[PDB]
Amino acid sequence: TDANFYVCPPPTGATVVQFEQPRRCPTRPEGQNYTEGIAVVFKENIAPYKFKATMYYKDVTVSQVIFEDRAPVPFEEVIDKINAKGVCRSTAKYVRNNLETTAFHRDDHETDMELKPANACTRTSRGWHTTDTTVNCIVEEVDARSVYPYDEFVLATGDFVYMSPFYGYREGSHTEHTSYAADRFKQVDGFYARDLTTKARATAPTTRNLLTTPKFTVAWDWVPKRPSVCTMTKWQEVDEMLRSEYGGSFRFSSDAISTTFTTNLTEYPLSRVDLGDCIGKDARDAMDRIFARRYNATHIKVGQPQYYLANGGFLIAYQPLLSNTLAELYVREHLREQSIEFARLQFTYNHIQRPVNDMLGRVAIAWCEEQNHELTLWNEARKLNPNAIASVTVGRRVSARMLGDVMAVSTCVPVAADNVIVQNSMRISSRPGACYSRPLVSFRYCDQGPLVEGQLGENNELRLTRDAIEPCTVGHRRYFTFGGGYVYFEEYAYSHQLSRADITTVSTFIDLNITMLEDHEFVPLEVYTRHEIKDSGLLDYTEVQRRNQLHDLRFADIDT
Amino acid sequence: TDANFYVCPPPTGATVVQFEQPRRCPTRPEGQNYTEGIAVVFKENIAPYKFKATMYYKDVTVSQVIFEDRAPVPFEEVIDKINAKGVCRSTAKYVRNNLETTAFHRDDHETDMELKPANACTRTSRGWHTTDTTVNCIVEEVDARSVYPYDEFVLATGDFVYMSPFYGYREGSHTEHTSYAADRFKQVDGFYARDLTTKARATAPTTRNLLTTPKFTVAWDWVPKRPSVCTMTKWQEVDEMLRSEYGGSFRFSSDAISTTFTTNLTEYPLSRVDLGDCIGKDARDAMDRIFARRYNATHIKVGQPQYYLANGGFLIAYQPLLSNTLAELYVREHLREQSIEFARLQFTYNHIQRPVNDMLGRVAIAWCEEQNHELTLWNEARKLNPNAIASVTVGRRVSARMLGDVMAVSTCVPVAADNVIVQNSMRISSRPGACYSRPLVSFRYCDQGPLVEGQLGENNELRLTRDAIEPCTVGHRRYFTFGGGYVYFEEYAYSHQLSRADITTVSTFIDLNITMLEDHEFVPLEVYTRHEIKDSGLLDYTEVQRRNQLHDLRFADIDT
Amino acid sequence: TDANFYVCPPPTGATVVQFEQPRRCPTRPEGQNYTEGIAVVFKENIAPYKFKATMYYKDVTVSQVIFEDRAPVPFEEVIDKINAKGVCRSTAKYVRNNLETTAFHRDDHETDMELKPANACTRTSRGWHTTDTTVNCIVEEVDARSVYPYDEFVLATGDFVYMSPFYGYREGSHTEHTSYAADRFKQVDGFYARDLTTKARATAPTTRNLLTTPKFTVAWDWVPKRPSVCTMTKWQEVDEMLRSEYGGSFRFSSDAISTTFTTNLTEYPLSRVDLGDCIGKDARDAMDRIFARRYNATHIKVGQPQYYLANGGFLIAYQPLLSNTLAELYVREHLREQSIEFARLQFTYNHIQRPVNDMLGRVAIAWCEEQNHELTLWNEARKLNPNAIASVTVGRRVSARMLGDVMAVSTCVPVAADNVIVQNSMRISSRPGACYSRPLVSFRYCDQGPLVEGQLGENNELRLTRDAIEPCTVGHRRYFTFGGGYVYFEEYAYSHQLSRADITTVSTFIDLNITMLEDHEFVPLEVYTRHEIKDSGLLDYTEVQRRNQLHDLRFADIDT
Ligand SMILES: *[C@@H]1O[C@H](CO)[C@@H](O[C@@H]2O[C@H](CO)[C@@H](O[C@@H]3O[C@H](CO)[C@@H](O)[C@H](O)[C@@H]3O)[C@H](O)[C@H]2NC(C)=O)[C@H](O)[C@H]1NC(C)=O
Ligand SMILES: *[C@@H]1O[C@H](CO)[C@@H](O[C@@H]2O[C@H](CO)[C@@H](O[C@@H]3O[C@H](CO)[C@@H](O)[C@H](O)[C@@H]3O)[C@H](O)[C@H]2NC(C)=O)[C@H](O)[C@H]1NC(C)=O
Ligand SMILES: *[C@@H]1O[C@H](CO)[C@@H](O[C@@H]2O[C@H](CO)[C@@H](O[C@@H]3O[C@H](CO)[C@@H](O)[C@H](O)[C@@H]3O)[C@H](O)[C@H]2NC(C)=O)[C@H](O)[C@H]1NC(C)=O
Ligand SMILES: *[C@@H]1O[C@H](CO)[C@@H](O[C@@H]2O[C@H](CO)[C@@H](O)[C@H](O)[C@H]2NC(C)=O)[C@H](O)[C@H]1NC(C)=O
Ligand SMILES: *[C@@H]1O[C@H](CO)[C@@H](O[C@@H]2O[C@H](CO)[C@@H](O)[C@H](O)[C@H]2NC(C)=O)[C@H](O)[C@H]1NC(C)=O
Ligand SMILES: *[C@@H]1O[C@H](CO)[C@@H](O[C@@H]2O[C@H](CO)[C@@H](O)[C@H](O)[C@H]2NC(C)=O)[C@H](O)[C@H]1NC(C)=O
Ligand SMILES: *[C@@H]1O[C@H](CO)[C@@H](O)[C@H](O)[C@H]1NC(C)=O
Ligand SMILES: *[C@@H]1O[C@H](CO)[C@@H](O)[C@H](O)[C@H]1NC(C)=O
Ligand SMILES: *[C@@H]1O[C@H](CO)[C@@H](O)[C@H](O)[C@H]1NC(C)=O
Ligand SMILES: *[C@@H]1O[C@H](CO)[C@@H](O)[C@H](O)[C@H]1NC(C)=O
Ligand SMILES: *[C@@H]1O[C@H](CO)[C@@H](O)[C@H](O)[C@H]1NC(C)=O
Ligand SMILES: *[C@@H]1O[C@H](CO)[C@@H](O)[C@H](O)[C@H]1NC(C)=O
Repeated sequence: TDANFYVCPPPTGATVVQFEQPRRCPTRPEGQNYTEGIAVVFKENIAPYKFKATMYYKDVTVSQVIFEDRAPVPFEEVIDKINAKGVCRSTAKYVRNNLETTAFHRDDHETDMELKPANACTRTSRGWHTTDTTVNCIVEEVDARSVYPYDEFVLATGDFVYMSPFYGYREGSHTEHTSYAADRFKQVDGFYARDLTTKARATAPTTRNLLTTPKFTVAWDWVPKRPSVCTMTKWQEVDEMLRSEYGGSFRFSSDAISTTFTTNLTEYPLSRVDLGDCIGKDARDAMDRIFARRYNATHIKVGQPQYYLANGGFLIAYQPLLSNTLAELYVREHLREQSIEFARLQFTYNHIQRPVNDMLGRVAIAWCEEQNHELTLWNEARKLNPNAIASVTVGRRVSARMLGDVMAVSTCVPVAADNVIVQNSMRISSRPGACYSRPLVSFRYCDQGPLVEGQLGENNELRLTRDAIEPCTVGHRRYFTFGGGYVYFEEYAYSHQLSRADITTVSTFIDLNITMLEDHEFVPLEVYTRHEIKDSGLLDYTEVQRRNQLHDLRFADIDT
Repeated sequence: TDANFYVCPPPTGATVVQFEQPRRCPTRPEGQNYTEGIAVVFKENIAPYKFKATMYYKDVTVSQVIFEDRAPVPFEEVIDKINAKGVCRSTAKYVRNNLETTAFHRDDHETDMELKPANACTRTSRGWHTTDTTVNCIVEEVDARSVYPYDEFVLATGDFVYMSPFYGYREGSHTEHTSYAADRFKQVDGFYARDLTTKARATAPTTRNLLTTPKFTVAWDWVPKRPSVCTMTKWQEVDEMLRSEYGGSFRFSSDAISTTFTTNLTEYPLSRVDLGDCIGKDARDAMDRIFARRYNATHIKVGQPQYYLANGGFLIAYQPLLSNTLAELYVREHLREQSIEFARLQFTYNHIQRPVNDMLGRVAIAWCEEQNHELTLWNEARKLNPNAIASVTVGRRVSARMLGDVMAVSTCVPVAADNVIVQNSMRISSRPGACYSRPLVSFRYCDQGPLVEGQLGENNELRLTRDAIEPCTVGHRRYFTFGGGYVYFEEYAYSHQLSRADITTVSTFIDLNITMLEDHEFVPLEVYTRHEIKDSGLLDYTEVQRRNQLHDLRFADIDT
Repeated sequence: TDANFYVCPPPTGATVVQFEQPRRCPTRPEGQNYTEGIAVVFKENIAPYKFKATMYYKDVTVSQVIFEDRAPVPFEEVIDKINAKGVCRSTAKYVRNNLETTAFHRDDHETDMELKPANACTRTSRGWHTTDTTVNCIVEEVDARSVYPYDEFVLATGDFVYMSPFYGYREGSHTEHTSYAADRFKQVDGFYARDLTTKARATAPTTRNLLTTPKFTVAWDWVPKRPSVCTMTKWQEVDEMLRSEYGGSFRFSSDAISTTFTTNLTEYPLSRVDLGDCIGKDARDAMDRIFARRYNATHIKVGQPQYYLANGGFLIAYQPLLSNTLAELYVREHLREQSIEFARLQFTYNHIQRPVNDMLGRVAIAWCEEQNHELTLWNEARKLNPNAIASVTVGRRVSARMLGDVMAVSTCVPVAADNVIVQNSMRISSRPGACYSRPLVSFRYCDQGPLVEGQLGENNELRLTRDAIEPCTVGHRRYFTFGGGYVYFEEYAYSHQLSRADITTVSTFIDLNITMLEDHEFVPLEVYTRHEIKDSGLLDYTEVQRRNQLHDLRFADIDT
């Protein structure tokens, strides 16, 4: 099948997903009162409120012989020139040398400028502009999001707006927080919106909020208030979890969680709050579902479900258990002492608790050791190729990059293969011997959209920048993934296209039945006379670690 | 033990091995009619036909003050001058400025040139040449291979010959395909071959084929026709496979396959073809072998073996099964409804099928999750060090590099440690402060062969190019693997050799009993006065990610 | 919790830890007699003798317009000027032009110089010096270590001293080995030590040894002799090990060992030496502990413990076992042949041994396959980030680097977060457009210690060199780990600090519930006019593999 191509834009940081790090596993099993049981960890219900905002700004530039800046759009212009007439004021106000100054579009007098779409293809971020000195008025319907505090919201651009999205002068608004004074905010009633693409005007009115930042103006529809919801959300249904008591604090460890939770040895009184009814059915029902799936025929339930507030804000709805084999030991000792309630007999018999502590202790330590093995390997992989790691973790193709020690993540735009065309030659005509490293591509986001240039990335990815150039060599032979197959190139010229089934795939880790042959180093004779480099394929880790050494030597030759 | 050294040449791409990529694992178990069973996936019997070909070409060059090219050897020269007299014509024909031109050897008149071996050590690719203007006639007995279509064959050099290896004017040849006209091909009958190493005219004649390409001439013995064989070959014996029905198509998943197969819900009528007897014994016998190994005491066979043609060309000889615990559920419900044949009772009871769908669903999803986890880690490792990844996958030391999105593979020549000698110093006398990074070595492929220079690579690998230079520091202390031990160097000078047992080994992932001590930086005093860089060992990933940053800054200083 | 920071100094190589490499797993199970049993592998008791030595040297330099070298401190100066008066001789003797020459401190006459601590903060390696021409007398109480041979000891600087630490003229000394003549060594009796920090002086005298090297003088207290101890030390308690006989040699394989051991098919007569009692209690007791933990209810002991001397110096105290299911097969055949002693019945019935050979064979091969998969991934990770890999392997934060094919290991100095202060801006004032890549930090090892400059590393690591510069862009937004949270920077200026819980954590490998949004590329307009690079975050693997390509192209433009 012809897989769809993807054009991943660089994330701006609106969504920064941090990723876990290794732990200090115990050298020997020291935690006392070890036990096994089911658990349903609940995360703080952040309640992400997503809405579509609208930014307004004007890019000012100077063409002398140098100075370029961005300015916001005043409220009267948004509500009258843009909202009603669908045009932008030619002039704009900015600051130069700490002095306010007025700007004129292409040294022309004040006139109205019509806003037109930035791209013909349909996109979530519609976008508009007046120009393709220069004062380009820009309007963009970017996305936005808020969280449980609802005190601030982040736009798609990544900049944070220090004001509640529900803020407003109407009743029931989030007036409790606003970092900007009244002169920088305004709310309009009976506001009618009109899409600049169609210009048909809204059918009914809806109050709209407006905010002016030092660099741009923002606006968004004002919803009254999202009704309250349960403060806890099921994060992960732990199929197997072990509780360990050490240092006056419980320690919950599991195989699929990759993290140890610490509590205070006391159950949270969930019955004293309304959450006892919300989580009372979300956790208890899940507990029985997990128990009836694999523990009904091998374990026995011990006591009622226990809720613990772990460090970091997580709530664990633990359910202690014990294997049937261990149950026989407890009942036998109970009969011996009697010469049944496992909730009380648990941990009472020290001679019975000591062996299980080591048995479960090794398992807990084993998980910690292997988890650290995967975490460190996974962490290094993130720094290597965050796109592949981010895509597999989120379950879908996604764009990502390292913003220091945290990962910024943002969805990619899929484009059908019918609109992607690979150029017949990757040789650059403006620089002999310095042609591109990957095939060039020309595509369009949609059938009616224009043809935008680009470059072929890794795993059907499309890059908007054709900057992947290299001192291109002689004897070049490379295969690049293109759709549901590969595009073969030779001597930096398109040779032909082949399907995915035309190449021997080593699918299983071990496949030693390869019909190999001793390759002969048939290199062109120009390598000995013209002294031009020969093809070496994608650089090896030791090669990049070696090429940079030559670079340092080259710099040394210059410093000398 | 003194392990053998290896000299891995760069593969030319004759054998390209694409490698699996991650999948879209289901978020929840949605596939219906889940079941467990044995399976023997069959790949199309490509039938690789390997034979030794022989290339003939002449390297033409000009000595003005510039122009070099390769030309083929005409047929009359191969069959008369080279085959009988064992000599090459001094003159050759090429093309310049779109005009055919003749070339003379060292501006001398036409004469006969004897072909001599290119190397003394016995190698599979024997090779011969006349010279060590200049017209060097070359003859090489490179390897070749063909596949199922038999319409083309690839030489060891990597270039493809668009003609069937069995092609010829004789009866029973593969005349159905040939991309070259009759003027470029010729077949000789009663041809006698004589090895230029011994001039031993053949004792028994064998017809020989000949082809002339735009760059070189090829020749090879013509075999009549390889007899037909079974069209399917056992690719992998799946010890545990799960079949899932979804979207009107089955889905076969396993733990060791790392790939999901899709079919058309209908068994291929294998009994209608001769393959029913070939696979009827190769698959059925393997099915019983796997079942009698681990499933005889815990599972029961359900129905006869089922053959399905999966997407991509694979044929899966599935054998549905079910655990004995699940069998009790089916028979119990059968007796309830009756108030036996599991092939008909399977999937009939929805209440019994629902829990197993979730049970096996997690297992299927678990395999997909971990497989994707390993695939990306493995794929990232391939781009890091394909030699180690290619060697472990194929089960033997192997050369490899990435030709874009596909990996080229070729064997390595093993050389005994007795013939490898490490130089007593890595300091370069032609460049102060810029000495090599790894030890230099001098070796010979054969005991009687000449001593060829080289450099020490990673894991006893021998590199023919001594280009691993770096700005060499002071206070250098490094260990390099050499044979069955290590070669210790100090201040870029050979210090001594130590065995593998002379260094503390971390054989178990976790080994915290290391007798460490707080190292003190006893850097030489010349670092503060001479300002020379101090030893830093092999560059850390963050260091290579930091050193390049300095390069751009250095370039910025130049662009200023 | 606010984790502690760490300042990791570069290891000098005093402790080198080689790490296992991939193996040649069998293609099919060929080993005969595969059995399953417990084992306790013993390593040679290296007996690391750690002691604190003391180096004495003087750094000589010339201030003309160039010549610098290090010289040792004579014995009379150490025992009289430094030991008694606590001062160093201003003059020193060095070699120049192959001629001994005298050096004076700052072209002054002969005078006494007082030794003062190098750092006010308390450290294990105290250190002292006279100066902060120039003759700086230095005294450092570095660490040292010796091993089983006790013929040589290595200092914290990594330099080896070819003399036994127990060497001396007194009775019971290790006079059997000394690579330095009498003129380079001296032992003082009744020596009184006085700490230069407090000129306290000794109350109880202790003999002190002294040795002079070509570059420095060493001294250390002479202990009579460490009494002998058991020659074997428990290295790893194997919970599951399989023995396989092949090629006239046993082959031991396990899951957690990652290495196959080869023996000579004959048990070592441990009862003939005293080790039969030391290991007789250490191995047998451990064997019963492992057996009583998991194998008591499923396996049966076969024969007495067997000790084998494996290749590499390891001793394996194997204990053959067999599952109860296999026991029934043996006893059943025994009864059939009778028409019990498992030690003699084992391997006697070939028909019973053949199936178990394949069963255990796949398990042994499976471990070898997965172990090789992890080894290469782990080895490739070591070359990427040895610090993270070294820390997890040793169980604690540790400094490490690659000294070629071996890894150097050393500890790190922990510093509390209270003494670490992050600078409010990472912008370099001496180089516009080339500001640092990571936040700068100022800290002190202790409260009373001085404030030393530094840079923030990865995972709370503190680097002493502020050389992590890069061409700093615009639109920069990065998060760096700092203590128990993150430090957010924008436009290379300190914005604010946030806790670890303020960022969404992807803890479980699969977390697809991310409240993602399509980020919009809001880039400053100066990118189009000033042509200044935009923020790209930490370089991707494909980016470093691409940025370096531009470097070669840039050099090609210089070479042109
Ligand atoms: C486990 O129990 C301990 C002890 O009760 C908890 O620590 C306590 O946490 C409370 C808040 O829940 C802290 O109160 C606050 O502290 C500071 C002043 O220290 C101030 O911001 C507020 O006015 C308020 O009083 C309290 O100080 C703290 N006590 C101690 C001794 O640490 C801890 O949170 C519990 N942990 C879990 C995971 O439940
Ligand atoms: C599952 O069944 C479907 C439907 O029968 C199979 O798709 C069909 O595959 C045949 C070849 O086996 C296609 O016929 C060929 O198609 C093209 C024109 O479309 C042309 O090259 C030939 O003249 C020939 O007719 C057929 O079009 C195609 N039908 C559809 C609807 O896709 C499919 O291959 C089966 N898959 C498996 C894994 O068995
Ligand atoms: C397995 O058995 C073989 C054969 O007995 C052992 O090899 C032998 O090892 C001894 C030392 O234990 C070698 O003796 C020494 O050899 C050299 C001269 O070759 C010299 O240094 C000494 O004078 C001494 O004689 C002996 O040569 C060697 N024999 C052979 C045939 O290689 C082997 O060590 C045993 N392996 C294990 C793991 O126990
Ligand atoms: C392990 O659990 C036992 C049983 O719950 C704990 O012993 C009890 O501790 C409570 C206080 O936590 C006392 O009131 C009881 O008298 C103790 N005994 C019994 C029989 O309940 C024990 O403290 C736990 N061990 C550790 C190390 O935390
Ligand atoms: C799961 O398997 C059942 C049983 O084979 C399928 O239901 C039968 O489908 C056949 C045609 O394939 C019909 O003739 C039968 O009447 C169906 N019912 C029974 C009781 O046999 C069912 O379609 C499969 N489920 C899915 C989702 O594909
Ligand atoms: C597997 O073990 C059996 C039993 O120890 C070995 O068979 C014995 O071999 C010895 C010599 O090594 C003979 O003296 C005995 O007569 C053999 N039989 C018995 C019952 O002890 C057998 O050699 C081993 N197999 C392999 C392949 O090493
Ligand atoms: C759980 O086990 C009980 C006791 O054997 C049994 O009655 C019940 O049906 C089982 N439930 C499931 C869902 O298997
Ligand atoms: C190819 O596979 C077959 C089994 O299908 C096996 O017997 C043979 O050894 C394999 N070839 C190689 C070279 O490993
Ligand atoms: C398989 O199981 C059957 C039924 O118990 C038994 O008769 C037969 O011997 C078993 N075969 C093997 C190879 O274990
Ligand atoms: C060394 O190993 C022993 C067991 O053999 C253990 O008790 C000890 O703690 C270990 N030492 C260190 C420093 O980890
Ligand atoms: C080991 O098993 C035996 C036999 O069932 C039993 O008597 C003994 O108590 C068990 N020992 C332990 C420590 O579980
Ligand atoms: C978020 O999690 C809920 C269950 O808590 C699930 O129903 C929903 O599909 C998840 N969202 C996504 C986008 O996967």
